[PDB]
Amino acid sequence: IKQKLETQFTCLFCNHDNSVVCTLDKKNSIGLLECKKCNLSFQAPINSLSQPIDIYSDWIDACE
Amino acid sequence: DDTITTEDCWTVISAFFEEKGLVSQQLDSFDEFMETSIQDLV
Amino acid sequence: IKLYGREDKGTGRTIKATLPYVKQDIPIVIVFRALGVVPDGEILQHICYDENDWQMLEMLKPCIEEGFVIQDKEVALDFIGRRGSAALGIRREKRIQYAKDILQKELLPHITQEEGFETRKTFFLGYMVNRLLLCALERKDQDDRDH
Amino acid sequence: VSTMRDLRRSGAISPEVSIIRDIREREFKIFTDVGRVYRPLFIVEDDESKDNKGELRITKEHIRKIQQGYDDDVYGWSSLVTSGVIEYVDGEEEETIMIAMTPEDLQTRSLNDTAKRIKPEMSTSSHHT
Amino acid sequence: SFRFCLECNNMLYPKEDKENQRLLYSCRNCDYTELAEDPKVYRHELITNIGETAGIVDDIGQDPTLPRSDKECPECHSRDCVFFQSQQRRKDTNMTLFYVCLNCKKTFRDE
Amino acid sequence: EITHAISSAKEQVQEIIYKAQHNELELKPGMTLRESFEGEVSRTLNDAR
Amino acid sequence: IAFGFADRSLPHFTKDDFSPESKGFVENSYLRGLTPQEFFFHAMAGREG
Amino acid sequence: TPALTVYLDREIALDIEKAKVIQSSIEYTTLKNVTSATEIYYDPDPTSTVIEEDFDTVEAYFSQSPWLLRLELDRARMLDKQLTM
Amino acid sequence: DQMLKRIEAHMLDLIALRGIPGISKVYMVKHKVSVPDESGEYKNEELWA
Ligand SMILES: [Zn+2]
Ligand SMILES: [Zn+2]
Ligand SMILES: [Zn+2]
Repeated sequence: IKQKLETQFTCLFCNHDNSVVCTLDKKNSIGLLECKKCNLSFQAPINSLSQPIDIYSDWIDACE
Repeated sequence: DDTITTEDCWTVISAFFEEKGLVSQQLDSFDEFMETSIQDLV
Repeated sequence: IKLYGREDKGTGRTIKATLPYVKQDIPIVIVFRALGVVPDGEILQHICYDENDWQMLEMLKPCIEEGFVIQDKEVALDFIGRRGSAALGIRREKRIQYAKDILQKELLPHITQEEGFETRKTFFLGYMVNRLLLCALERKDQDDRDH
Repeated sequence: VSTMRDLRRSGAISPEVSIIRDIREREFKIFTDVGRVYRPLFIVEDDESKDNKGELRITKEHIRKIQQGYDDDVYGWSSLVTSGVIEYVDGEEEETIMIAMTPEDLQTRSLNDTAKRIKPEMSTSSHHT
Repeated sequence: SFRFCLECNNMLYPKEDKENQRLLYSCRNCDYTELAEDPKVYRHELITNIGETAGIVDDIGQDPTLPRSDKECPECHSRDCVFFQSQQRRKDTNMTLFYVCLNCKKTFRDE
Repeated sequence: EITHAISSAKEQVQEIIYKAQHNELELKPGMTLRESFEGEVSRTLNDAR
Repeated sequence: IAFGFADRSLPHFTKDDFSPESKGFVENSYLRGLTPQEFFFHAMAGREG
Repeated sequence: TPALTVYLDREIALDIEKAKVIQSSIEYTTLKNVTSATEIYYDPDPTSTVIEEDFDTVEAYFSQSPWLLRLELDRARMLDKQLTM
Repeated sequence: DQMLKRIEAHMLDLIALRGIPGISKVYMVKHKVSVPDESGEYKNEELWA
């Protein structure tokens, strides 16, 4: 099911707090991070135990 | 080895009280604290 | 450790352990692997000591299944520290180190606080979980608090 | 456990150290924590290797010495504790002992008074240790 | 007695050999796949009567807290034996005392 | 008289224990072995007193 | 009286006993005084009251 | 402590066996009460069985995915509720 | 495999053999009730309920 989450994670490119949305999409183990200012997209598979923070750490590692 | 009569028991208890006294635990704890604990805390 | 769920509710009897300075309860096998014992045979070696007591093995199996997403020390530790009640930005590099600290300290500190002794912590966790389930099996009366 | 209890009774171990054995659970716990609670008791000889079995470790000689206050080659309560006739027992260790209420219970009896008490039957144990 | 692989050390899952119409136990972290000797996949029982006699320890003859009975030990025929009741905490626990001897420690009933 | 009554009550309780131990003691409605046994003992002792 | 200790009420008894005295049956009347076990059990009852 | 006070009809109230019949009818008994043990046996053959426990039973009875579900029923309780399998 | 065990757990719970849902147990109780008699007099009457 589609899950909207205006979580307060900090973005790296636009560097705007609470501009990061960690949508949760469990149907096919797919994880999207939606940003509001620079509107970048991050993809990552999400397991049963995955959490917005898990996607955030994956994205942080990806950025560098 | 004769059986131990009740008076023997009361003798034992009297000696016990002689050695330790009624409030022994308070004094023992405080003396232990003063002697050692402060040093370790510091 | 909270023996979650009910009988024939929530699939199996999920078990999750609450750790110091963490923001969520954690599956037991996850912390086991993070602690050093990544393979499940060692885990079942430590937690169980009656192989014929199949019931405990099968009813702790559900926790085993859900911990297959982790296979090495590093990912387990990172998963742990990810809810390490710290701020945002520690990222994975220092996340596993933070987990290693929080497992070297703050956890069963009365046993020890330095590295190279997580074998003892594993053994103690196994014994403690074994006892918890023994009480869950009604093989011993629940502990008296007024004792 | 035998040797540890022997050593404590000899005084080599601090008397207030608790030695607990839970045979059923295949465990054996020792406690030297601070803040526990304990009380003294007599030590009844138990080993089935000497006539003294089922008899009090204390004897009239100990009482005489206590009354004197000095051993005939000071003799106070601590001497009794260390000499091996009285041992402190914490609450937990009480779980695993058989405590006779009075010395007379150590000796089996054979009366019929209406103005005194009658002991519990206590026939459910053909033998007592 | 659920068991692991001898090298992979991960749990083994019962997988069907539909191509050969058989049952086998499979592992996920390895390719080590072995044939299964038993079609049994799960054994969930409602009437719990397993281990009731499992509360047996060897040192049971050493504890003084236990009483000594006058009964005849079927194995050692000794008039010095102890006896205890079921250790299970089930509300429907029975009062059948498993008389335990000292040389055989065998759980028997005079009933 | 009182002592005889007390002894009789105690022996009745002993027989109750022996027979319930051997699972020869009947089960009261809605009450398990332990509960029915306890109720029987309580009734016996109150009656004796 | 429950088994506060391991399968017994007081250490002075033996494991796995259910006799009336072993679970709080005060036999002697007040005029005759009480044994220590009975006195303690009576104390338990009064405290609860 | 919820409870009901069920009064029976005139002629039943003076009868014990009809009362037992009505009791049996009312009692909310479920399979788990009568069920004793449950086992999942992969029976590869949809036509026969490799389980000797009911081999003769199934063979006498005889005269898709091979998955089979197997369970055990307690005769004692079933007879207690006087309901046949 | 998991589907089969889920269905088994569902069998163990949802299937009702007989009886009204919600009634855990039923007791066979005998009641005593006053009743006028043929002569108009009142007579007790043991009744089952
Ligand atoms: Zn952004
Ligand atoms: Zn494997
Ligand atoms: Zn024997």
